[PDB]
Amino acid sequence: QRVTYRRRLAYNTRSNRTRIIKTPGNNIRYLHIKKLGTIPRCGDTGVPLQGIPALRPREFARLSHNKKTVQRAYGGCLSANAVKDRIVRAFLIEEQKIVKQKLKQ
Amino acid sequence: PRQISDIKQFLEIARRKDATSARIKKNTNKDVKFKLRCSKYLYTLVVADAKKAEKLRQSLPPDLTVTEVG
Amino acid sequence: KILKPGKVALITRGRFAGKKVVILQAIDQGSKSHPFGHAVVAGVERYPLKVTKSMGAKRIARRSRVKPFIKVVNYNHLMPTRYALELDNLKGLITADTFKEPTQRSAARKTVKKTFEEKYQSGKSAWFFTPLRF
Amino acid sequence: GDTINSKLALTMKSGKYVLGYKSTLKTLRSGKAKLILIAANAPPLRKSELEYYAMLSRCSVHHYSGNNIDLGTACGKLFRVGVLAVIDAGDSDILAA
RNA sequence: AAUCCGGUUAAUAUUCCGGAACCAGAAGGUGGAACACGGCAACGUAAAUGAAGUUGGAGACGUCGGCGGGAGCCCUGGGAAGAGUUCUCUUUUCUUUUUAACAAACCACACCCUGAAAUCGGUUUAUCCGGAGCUAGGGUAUGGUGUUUGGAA
Repeated sequence: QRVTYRRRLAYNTRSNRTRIIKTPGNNIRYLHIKKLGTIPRCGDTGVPLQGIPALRPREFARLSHNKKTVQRAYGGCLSANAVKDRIVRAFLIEEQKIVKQKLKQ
Repeated sequence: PRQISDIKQFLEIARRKDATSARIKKNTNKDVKFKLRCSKYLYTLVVADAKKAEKLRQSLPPDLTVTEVG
Repeated sequence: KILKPGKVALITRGRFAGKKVVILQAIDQGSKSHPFGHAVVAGVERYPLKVTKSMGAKRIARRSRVKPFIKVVNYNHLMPTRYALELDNLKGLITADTFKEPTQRSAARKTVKKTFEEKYQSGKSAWFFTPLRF
Repeated sequence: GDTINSKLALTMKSGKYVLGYKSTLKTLRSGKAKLILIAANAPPLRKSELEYYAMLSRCSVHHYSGNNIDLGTACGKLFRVGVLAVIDAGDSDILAA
């Protein structure tokens, strides 16, 4: 059969997103399902992170710290390649810093 | 609703003061479904043997309200 | 020849990423459980804090306390460095039995932590003891 | 220049060489890499990474004028090579050059 | 930030009823937890101190095309119930045959480890990947998914 919106809001938009169900009473209805979550992304290079769920921030607040972080330095905010990039940079330019300071002294 | 498989834990949820009522269901496959109503979750236990169905029934504390086939 | 016992290196990945460790033993020849250039190295998971004279003795000891961690790392995953620390205690104390037995591993970690604390008190290997910012 | 390219071709034809970054890093760690060539178009981070390992392992480092494609064409392979190492020069005398 | 199913009225239903869940805030009690560990690693756990200060991400986003998946509708076989047809042939014709939110476990695009490739290999419907590591093997994570159950007959 033919269904109607559950809410009083017509005009299917970015927030008026619906899904068909078959009820236990053999009736077809809409459930206004919500916008899907997106995994947070890397600030260093932009690739989305790995190992953490795709959610909206409000149900991020319900997650646990260990479901949230990646157990490493700069984790949860930088990716594996990003944290690799920081540490190799950290090493090579202090090598460069110490060699030039030996040159000047 | 949580599905509980370990018998003893279902006993210890029943002994917990949060438990209010338990339901006994007889299915067509001769499985009995012990459905314990708790505050947040409905814990269900499916035991296949009819006699473990019975020695479970009175091992439930008498204060808890058991209910026949719902 | 670049990898020898007592050579200080840095870890590139894992939980202890960007951490300075000392190569206790080299197994570059390979092993059944470790079929690569795995080297057992003990590093510091919590670098010692800045000790203040005005601070109490207990606070200074807590700040100087270093929690070590001994683990195997790949040659590719390890970054060699110029500095080297010839720790007598952290030389040959790591073996297959130490890695397998948990109690032996805990005892080895405690011994390594004690050696690191003694080195910090003596003021040796300052570069290795000081954490490196990324 | 041209003599270096000719020596590199002779080394690739006779001696042992690894035209790969991971292979060169392994050779540098083992200390068997006498000489290494780094493409000009290679990223500065990778170039410095190879330079630090070369200095630690006491290995000669030469910066090729051409890019990765030019280095691959000089090596004769069908794919561009950003870095290469020559463990043995064979008949070539590129170790001195 | 957060609700679904069934029923109820002459007139109200995601609001009332019965059942089953979710979110936010607030304090405590009991038990377990001890400035924690195990995995070389892609990580993981019931816990796994964080005063100030510093920092980033999600939220936070255009348009077209193809591909594959799912859900509902449509088509359809076997079976079951009811109704129509009949001397004849028709195991016929028509109607009905349902499983919500919410939970639990299990369960492949990206990454890593071993590996070091050309004899160039893998490989998209639509030739891209690779000396910035190939094929292969083994893991890692987002797991609408369905694989069963709860709800729930």
